[PDB]
Amino acid sequence: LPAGSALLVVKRGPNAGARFLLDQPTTTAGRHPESDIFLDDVTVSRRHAEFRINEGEFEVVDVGSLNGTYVNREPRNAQVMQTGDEIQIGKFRLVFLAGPA
Repeated sequence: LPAGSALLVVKRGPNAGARFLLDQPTTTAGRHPESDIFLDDVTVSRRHAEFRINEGEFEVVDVGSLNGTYVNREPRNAQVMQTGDEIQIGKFRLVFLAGPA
C-alpha cells in the first residue's frame, strides 16, 4: 500500500476478493454507475456511503442510505475506521486496512 493511502477488501459479496485503493479525499460507494467503488446490488443505495481522508484519518460516512452502513455490525452516521474494521454496505462486507502514515 502506497503511503497515506488505505485499502478496502471485499470479504463477502459477488465480487469477493476485489479491493479498492483509498487515496483521495473523498471516495464514493454505491450503486450509481459513477461511484468510485461500484457495488452493484439491490441491497445497495444509489449513493450509499463515502470514505473520507481527513487527515491521516479515514472515516466512513453514510450519505442517506436506505438500509444503513455498518461498522463491525453496528449502523453509523459516520465512523473513523481502524485497521481490521468490517464495513457492510448492502450484502457487501469489506475490511479496512490502513497504509503507511
